Amino acid sequence: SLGPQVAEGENVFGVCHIFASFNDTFVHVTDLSGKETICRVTGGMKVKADRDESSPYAAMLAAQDVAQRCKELGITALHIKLRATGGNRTKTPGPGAQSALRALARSGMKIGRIEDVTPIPSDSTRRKGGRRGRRL
Amino acid sequence: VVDPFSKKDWYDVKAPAMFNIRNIGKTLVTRTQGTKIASDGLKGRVFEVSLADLQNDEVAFRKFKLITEDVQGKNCLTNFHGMDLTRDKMCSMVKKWQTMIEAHVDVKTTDGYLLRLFCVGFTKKRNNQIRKTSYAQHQQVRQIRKKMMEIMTREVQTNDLKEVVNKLIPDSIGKDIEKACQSIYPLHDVFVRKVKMLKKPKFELGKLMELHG
Amino acid sequence: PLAKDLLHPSPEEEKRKHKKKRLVQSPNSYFMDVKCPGCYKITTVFSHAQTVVLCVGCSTVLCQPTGGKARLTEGCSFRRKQH
Amino acid sequence: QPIKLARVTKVLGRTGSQGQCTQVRVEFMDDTSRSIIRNVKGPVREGDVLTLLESEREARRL
Amino acid sequence: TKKRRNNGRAKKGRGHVQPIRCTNCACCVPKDKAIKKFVIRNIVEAAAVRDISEVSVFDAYVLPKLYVKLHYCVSCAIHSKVVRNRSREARKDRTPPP
Amino acid sequence: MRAKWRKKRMRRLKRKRRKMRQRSK
RNA sequence: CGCAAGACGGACCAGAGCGAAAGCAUUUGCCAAGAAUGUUUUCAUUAAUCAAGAACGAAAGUCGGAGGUUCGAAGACGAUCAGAUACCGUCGUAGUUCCGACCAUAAACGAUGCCGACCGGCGAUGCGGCGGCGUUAUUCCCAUGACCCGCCGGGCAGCUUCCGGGAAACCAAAGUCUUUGGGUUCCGGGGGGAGUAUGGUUGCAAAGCUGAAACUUAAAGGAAUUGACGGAAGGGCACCACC
Repeated sequence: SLGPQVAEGENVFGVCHIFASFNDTFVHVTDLSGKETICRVTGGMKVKADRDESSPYAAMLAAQDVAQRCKELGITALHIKLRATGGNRTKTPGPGAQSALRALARSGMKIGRIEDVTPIPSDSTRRKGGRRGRRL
Repeated sequence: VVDPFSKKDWYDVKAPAMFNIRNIGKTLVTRTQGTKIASDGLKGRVFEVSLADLQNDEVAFRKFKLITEDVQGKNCLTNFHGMDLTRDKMCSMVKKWQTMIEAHVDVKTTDGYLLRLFCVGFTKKRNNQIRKTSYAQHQQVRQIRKKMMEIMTREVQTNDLKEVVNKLIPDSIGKDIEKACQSIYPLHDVFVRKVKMLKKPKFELGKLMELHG
Repeated sequence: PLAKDLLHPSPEEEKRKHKKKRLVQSPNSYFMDVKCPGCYKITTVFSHAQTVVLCVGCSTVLCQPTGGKARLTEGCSFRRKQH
Repeated sequence: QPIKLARVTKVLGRTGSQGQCTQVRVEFMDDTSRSIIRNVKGPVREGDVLTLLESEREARRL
Repeated sequence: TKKRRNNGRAKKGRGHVQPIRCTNCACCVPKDKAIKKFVIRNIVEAAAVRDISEVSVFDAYVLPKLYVKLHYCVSCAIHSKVVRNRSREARKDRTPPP
Repeated sequence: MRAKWRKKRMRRLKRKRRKMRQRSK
């Protein structure tokens, strides 16, 4: 809880992890390497209704709560690493990607370089479902 | 009941002196309570820092991967581990109606830092080319690929761990690959897209202090 | 069209057809006199050579073949036989 | 925040589920060059001034 | 009766093309058979990009795009209204409308 | 009845018809 | 952050190719073909289709060995439900994987045997070979790629047409068929009964090939048209709709 940098014109970088799955949303700000973390809050830690965990409101509370916690130590800027469901499953981010990223853009938590960290299979194994898949 | 943030050593991270831009970004280490040491809890960090936070002012699609290796105190001497391209760039390049050519060369440097270089190259629909296809033959692609390999073998054997990373930020491997494969199929969007570390040798402290001063 | 001259068509129409599908079957090949810088004498070479031609006394190498018509070396100039 | 007063210069159509909200081109009384597209309730005509609360929001175009 | 000239697909001299799975379901639909879409799209669409330029530390950093090649099965393509039934002459139009 | 599951029911019963000819060997 | 595991080979990847069909997509190598093409080289009818007879033949299944990370028949449980030994979820057995044998069946479909001839047009493309200005490529000029205009050969499909056909949908093949004969193989004879019974035969088994009859019945069906209908898509109208 003690940053050694002047408050005039110095900007300390960090990294964030917006894991926008289709049944949950993780905002996870860590160190540059990512090997040690700072704070992490989910759709469930904020909201107690199971269907709207991945919702763009339960995702808005995630980035608001980290920028409430992260400012107590003194990380200025965040590098964005957007994860999807990933693997053999769908590569689209959930409905809590463009709200959680927008929510710490309402804090003014400064933005580094942006990339996809979607764990995509180069040539995939068999997907869970079946020959005919998910029948409805 | 108690805050576990009482014990976070925010050590400043050094980029090597062979590059212009110094600052990287600060990283907490769990303080030396009990046994585990600040040198011990810092020497397993791998730092994803992009091109334009290491080299003066150039393109904004390329990145690099530096480890911690030497812990003097408050200056984290980063050694070159890996290179990986932004997948906004990767996915944008690999479009339809062209021949993507990869070639991976597992080749050893002068000092025992064995890398794995990944070439990538794409066929150009020419200026007055009306044909929609822009495909090669198989024995054109193997001739490109064998020469694509042959140039990445050259820029590892010939020189040290120093003057190959002054060839990772420029096109000082990929341009000769682009130049010397003009005579087979004129390929345009041609990089080397990844480096991977496999065999890190015995750490020499005397070596890295020139790379950090 | 109705009235086409399959009896007496033009040379520009007959020669834009396959060697087997003309008015009469006649080939797309010839014999040419490949002269060399080594010796001065003349060897009559078939156009679609698909082989090697060699000079007298190991003076030079003439031809190095390809799929259809054969190459000649930069110097190996050809003088075509008409008969 | 500022409470701004953007003048209606054009009415771009009718939107909403039950068709009530008016997609409107509102010109700010501050800057007569900078403008947004804004959805408006109630009967709006050409030549009136809304009372906006923030201009961070910007209505979608169809 | 034979509804389409091609058999709802785009192989004519193969006999077997390996199936790539559906995205909405996980139906094993063949490669040529699948309705394929390739998405080229900003990671923040239009409303959020208004803000993030002020939080971007760098001199007017243009965003990365997000690249998804979707593989739709035919029951999924028409569920999400990607593709659509057409009149007996309108079927044969292979021209993608912008 | 589906022509596949008619074919399967004729098979299960052919396995049964054979079992009521096997006991006389 | 690394370690181990064995699956799989994205995007590139096409109405692109190759293979007898099945099938075949990670780079480096090797063994043995193969078409297409080019050929003023040879052989000289050696051929086309073919009962008996054979090789290969997705998947599943069987048997013995090795490996089982992902997956998922059976089984278990949670819901949904009147009930779901169902759809949905969580585990999960054989299976999925490799080697060695069996098995010989698929909507194995292009639901269209194969060799040959003939009869419209055009844009494309794939491979080979030719001919034809220039552009860039190693410049150090040429050989030559990458483009480029066309041509020809064969293949993959396309597009158009009162060639003609056809019950039509459609098809340069399903055309040249009452104006009926180019050759040759298999095969159909109202619907069911039934690919059932039986014998024969192969298989470790599952089952495969061959394959009836009694009795039964006025239709089963193909294509197209109009309507009605849809828990299909899209466009309207209304304060017996809504705002």
